[PDB]
Amino acid sequence: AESHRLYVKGKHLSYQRSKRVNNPNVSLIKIEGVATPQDAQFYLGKRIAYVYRASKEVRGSKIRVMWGKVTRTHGNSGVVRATFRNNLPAKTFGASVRIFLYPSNI
Amino acid sequence: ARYGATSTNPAKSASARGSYLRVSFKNTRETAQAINGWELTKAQKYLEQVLDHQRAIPFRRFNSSIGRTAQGKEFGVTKARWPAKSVKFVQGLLQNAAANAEAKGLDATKLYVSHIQVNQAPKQRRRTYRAHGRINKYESSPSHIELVVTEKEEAVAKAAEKKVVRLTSRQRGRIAAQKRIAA
Amino acid sequence: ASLPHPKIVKKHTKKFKRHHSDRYHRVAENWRKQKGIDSVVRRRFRGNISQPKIGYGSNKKTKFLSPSGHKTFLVANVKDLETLTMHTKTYAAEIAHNISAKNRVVILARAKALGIKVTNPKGRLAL
Amino acid sequence: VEPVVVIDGKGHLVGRLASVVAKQLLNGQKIVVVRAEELNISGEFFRNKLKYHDFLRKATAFNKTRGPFHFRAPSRIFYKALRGMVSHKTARGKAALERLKVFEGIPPPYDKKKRVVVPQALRVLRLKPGRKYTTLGKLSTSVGWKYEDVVAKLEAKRKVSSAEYYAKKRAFTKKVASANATAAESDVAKQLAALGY
Amino acid sequence: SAQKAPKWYPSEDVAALKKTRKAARPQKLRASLVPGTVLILLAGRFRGKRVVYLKHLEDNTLLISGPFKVNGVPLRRVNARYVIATSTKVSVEGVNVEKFNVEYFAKEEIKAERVEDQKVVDKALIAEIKKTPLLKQYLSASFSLKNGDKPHMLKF
RNA sequence: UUGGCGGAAAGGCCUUGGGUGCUUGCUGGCGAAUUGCAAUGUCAUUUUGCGUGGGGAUAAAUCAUUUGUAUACGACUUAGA
RNA sequence: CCCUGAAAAUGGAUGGCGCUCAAGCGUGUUACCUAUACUCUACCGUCAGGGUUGAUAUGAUGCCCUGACGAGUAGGCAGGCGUGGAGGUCAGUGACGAAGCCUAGACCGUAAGGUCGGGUCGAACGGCCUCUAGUGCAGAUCUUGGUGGUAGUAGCAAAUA
RNA sequence: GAAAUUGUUGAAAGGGAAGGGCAUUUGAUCAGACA
Repeated sequence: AESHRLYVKGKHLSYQRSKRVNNPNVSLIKIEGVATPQDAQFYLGKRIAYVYRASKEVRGSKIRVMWGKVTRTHGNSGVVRATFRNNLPAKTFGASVRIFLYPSNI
Repeated sequence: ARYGATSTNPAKSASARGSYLRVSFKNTRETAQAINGWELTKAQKYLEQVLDHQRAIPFRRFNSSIGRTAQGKEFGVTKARWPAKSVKFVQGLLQNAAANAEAKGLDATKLYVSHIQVNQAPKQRRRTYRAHGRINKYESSPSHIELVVTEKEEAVAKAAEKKVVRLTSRQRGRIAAQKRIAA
Repeated sequence: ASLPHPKIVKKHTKKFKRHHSDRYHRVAENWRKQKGIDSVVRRRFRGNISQPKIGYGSNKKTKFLSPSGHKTFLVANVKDLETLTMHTKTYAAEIAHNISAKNRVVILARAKALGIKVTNPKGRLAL
Repeated sequence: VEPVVVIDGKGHLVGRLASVVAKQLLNGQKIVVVRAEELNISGEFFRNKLKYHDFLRKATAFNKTRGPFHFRAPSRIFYKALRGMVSHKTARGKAALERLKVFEGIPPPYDKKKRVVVPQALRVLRLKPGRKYTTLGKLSTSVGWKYEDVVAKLEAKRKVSSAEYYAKKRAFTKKVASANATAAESDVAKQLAALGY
Repeated sequence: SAQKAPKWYPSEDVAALKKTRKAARPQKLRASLVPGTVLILLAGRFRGKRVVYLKHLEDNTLLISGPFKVNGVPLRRVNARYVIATSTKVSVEGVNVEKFNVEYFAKEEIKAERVEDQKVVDKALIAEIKKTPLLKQYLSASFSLKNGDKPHMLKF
């Protein structure tokens, strides 16, 4: 077909942060669609991957990845939390975000 | 000997120190930078045009509260002067080197200045009378001149890398599908 | 060629600079518990430097270990080398800077006849 | 939830429609408010013009320039109040403000193209009936916006060079209806509405 | 002796490990996975390739193949957690299965031992396949996440 | 390629007449494996540079000189095969 | 609750935008966010209690086990780090390059500081146990010497040329 | 033959300062580890 995608689309909103002090270790998820804490419960445990593109090729690719995962409901909305191996990079507040479907349970 | 940080083949090269020159340092800076990167033979024609308010030495760094001109305009600048004394030196060395290039047996239509630097050379103490019996200094900044005239050359070519490839077993057996399929 | 220790965690990898160092040319980066009554670094406020304190020590197990996991040891001459003989997995050597080149290769050589790793075999190599 | 997003201000509430579009934003949602001259606001027309009135005197003494610029132009306005809510003075800011355009009246690369609304920011569901309200339309005029009538002409237009897009999209879709019941009792169409559809 | 030398020189003994209490038990799978199921392989070379669950191995693995005649899907190990178990169900009455184990996949091109096992297994699948309808097709086509797709919903 | 529409930033939209593919509208037959149990598993669209090859064109400006409706100096305003 | 009463000087401040069956006021119900606080675990330290001479491996001021505590100016105590020289020691390093100096090269220590790679250089100098001191600097309108930005600037214009 | 402080060169950044903290990203640079 034309579609391949056997990830859910969705965005890097934040750091956890209080009004004036932020915590790069935790990140926040706008899963495109998911509006409640339930809807989020599905995507706990499911993996994430901010993909992006360096100029200088490594390692054989132009393309890099940081391996989430999703870990909990953040308050009302099924924003969710979202350690990653490496902390996402801020410039990323507003960047697209691959929730996957593995560590599956269906 | 022992010049600044050069970056060229000395076999096709000629150099020259004045030194302890009493011409002003902030002025000579400006003429030397203006000529830097030149085709030697043009450069001398450029400096002859200066003297001579025909065309100017564009002041870039040591240029504050200099006045402006239309001569510019040529260098994307408002502020520029005609510092004879600076030039006279700079073309007294350019003379020095094109004779220093001719006993090495370099082609005089190529040479070009590659590296030219001027420095604060040591001062020349003097003194002055200020109101109320105050003596100040009244120091002449002198200059250490030095240009490396060079035969210009072409391109390089490229050559490097050797871009060694360290990739995976998963990665091999994608590339494999690839030339098996198409190519 | 290690003794299967824990993980070598360091705590605070970054250098502890001295407050001001950047701003001054007079005030070294060498560390200085500030004594100022105004000081923002003393009153640790946010939002400045951390000051060095206990706290940051490093597990007793992995103290004084290269990453390899060996502790290094200063070896001026070959007698010197021959206390490490036994403890190759725990200790290591490092040849002193103030050795001639002819007396290095000797120590170098003496190293390997006994398994021992040195952490500066580069030294002063005529290469 | 898309790459772009064409809102039609009309029946809005600066104010509220206001946010949402700044929020969005900070979440990568290129947006493009149009029409606008037909914004809206709580409060009897008079005010607001009073309201307006100020953010006008506030100057800079010592050089009326270099000071707080009072735009007029519905657009700009919306803008502003949008803005105010997007921390500019940083980068993430800005990288925000770009994403957002804005015009009074649906020009081209949009008159095409569809548009939407923002319920939670519609007068008509916020307010209670009886409360007076505005119309950035007037407002802008009134504090001097040369161009409201040049829009209001290019409106008369495109409310047509539309309609007649329409009475043509609609005599189509209708035959498709009088040629869509011949084939459907078909076999394909009964299994279907068992799965649904 | 640049440096002196300690008194204490550690021991170089390496210890034994403490007697430990972690016995390996048998994986309890999620309940959807019954031999005779279509799966959907969520990753790998075959990401999205709808496939048929045949046997549970001991290494917890899933032995699956599509019907290689269908769809490119050979007999292959696959991990539970990279797989969506759906509803549909062939019967998997007639399949050998018992020859397949962890030693059969030992990275100790192709094998003809492995090629023959593909044909035998497939001929029993293909039969119970041609029972239902359009199923042969559903196995061929790759699964995907379209516009307005909501897994959470999407009851698999 | 026929013919039309559009200037609010048109830079797009519709339509005829052909040239030709693929057609999952229904039925088949080969191939896919070893990318070894997952690793984004790379198929977008930015701007620029260096040469082969198909059409086209064949200039100003600045300085210096000069004027004074101009002018602290730059700028301005004119003049000049 | 609104309103009048309600007048001060740059422009403007419920923090801002803005908000009107609120994003206002009063009250009630939940969910939710988040401090170096609380709970749990790791690591550091101090302090308290304990256990271990059997020779025979390495420290009995050692090796262990258990617990609770950790903010600090003035101030007190403690353990270290470094520098000049002195007794002892390693038959220590060294013209096959000591000291010094430069090094967005490495390693060690919480740190003071240590060690080493590379360059520069040319004659002496380190660990260790200990004695001893004219012993550690950012500040004193500190001293002495040097050098900046200021700046190619102020300006070099009285006495007819 | 140190620093201030200058001069080429090379790399980089810069919308009314600069510098510093935690955190990653990219660019340059390097240690060890593997046998």
